[PDB]
Amino acid sequence: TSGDNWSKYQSNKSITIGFDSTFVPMGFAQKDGSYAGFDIDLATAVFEKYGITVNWQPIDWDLKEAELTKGTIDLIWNGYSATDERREKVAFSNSYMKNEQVLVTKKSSGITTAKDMTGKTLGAQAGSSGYADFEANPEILKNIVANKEANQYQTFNEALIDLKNDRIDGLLIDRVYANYYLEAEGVLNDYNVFTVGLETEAFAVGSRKEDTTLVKKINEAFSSLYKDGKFQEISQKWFGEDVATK
Ligand SMILES: N[C@@H](Cc1c[nH]c[nH+]1)C(=O)O
Repeated sequence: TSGDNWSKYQSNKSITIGFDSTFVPMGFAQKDGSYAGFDIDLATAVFEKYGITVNWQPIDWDLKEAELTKGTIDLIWNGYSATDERREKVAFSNSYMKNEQVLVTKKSSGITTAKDMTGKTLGAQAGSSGYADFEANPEILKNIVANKEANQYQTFNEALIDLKNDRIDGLLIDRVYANYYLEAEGVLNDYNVFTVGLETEAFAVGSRKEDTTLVKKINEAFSSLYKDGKFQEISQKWFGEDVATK
């Protein structure tokens, strides 16, 4: 099939992967500007099995579908939540990690439950699966937060600066990000982090629907990495635990 480009990636020994370069701990710009993270390590190890080098392309998370469809990237791999809505537009690998959407509030707010966001200001990442679930499940938060809206941000880092500065009262965000970020910045004990009854997510790798062979190759590589020690090594490095879905 024309859009099944595996043979091209294999012969060029290259594939382009798009990511939000602030999304810790999955794929992010480090203190020296180089990219690191769980997905950086995992994708590198996957494509190593085929002698393929990854070309990492930071993207605007708002534009990820457009960049994939237009061919400027070949995969979305960056804590990319595999949702039903997204399955209408892209194909997914098998999922490799669970995730949950949480609220983050300052401890000084005293807010540890969604109902105490009544009349309070919520923020979200504009292009996130979390924001999509905020709109799709309005009984959870949208109906009760100020203006029945979320302040929208391109990146969670900006949203978190706004939370720190009382510009928003709560932030809807991936738990993996919140846990890593707050620990890295030394401020775990300044914030509450809690689920609010959204259903769990899983992360997977997104491709163009027609790239069916590529998806199989990612899945086959996962099978090797689970038993060769590498998945566990990467998991321990970034999470201090085994996040394998088994
Ligand atoms: N998991 C969320 C948030 C995110 C991942 N990378 C950047 N933002 C999503 O898939 O939209």
